[PDB]
Amino acid sequence: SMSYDIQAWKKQCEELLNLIFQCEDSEPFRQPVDLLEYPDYRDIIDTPMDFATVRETLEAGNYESPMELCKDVRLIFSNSKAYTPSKRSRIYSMSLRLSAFFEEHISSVLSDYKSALRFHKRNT
Ligand SMILES: CC(=O)NCc1c(Cl)cccc1Cl
Repeated sequence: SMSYDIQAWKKQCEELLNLIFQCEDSEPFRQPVDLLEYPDYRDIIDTPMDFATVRETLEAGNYESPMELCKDVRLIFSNSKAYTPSKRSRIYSMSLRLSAFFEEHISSVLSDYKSALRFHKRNT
């Protein structure tokens, strides 16, 4: 049950996504870039990602671990850095702040999960 629960990350990620949706800094990243509206986005970005898509992937059970979820979130930020590379851009600054917030909060989720894995493997 509760110590080393290998499923506890799911609720922890739901809670973190809730915080992220509350942040004004997430506003550009909540929904997919409108590919019909914004022409050259696909010329630049191979794999779009956004927080609504991550939140639905989680709700759907399609992440095997919090590291898979983290990979998709990191793609949100790497896509922004590629599309909006200037340190002068306020959008760049938003992405930087929100990335730092995410990386701060996800740290403990991943470490806790990996510790759970190691314990269960050791005692299996
Ligand atoms: C999510 C993201 O990279 N948005 C940047 C953007 C802005 Cl600010 C304005 C028009 C189109 C785009 Cl794609």
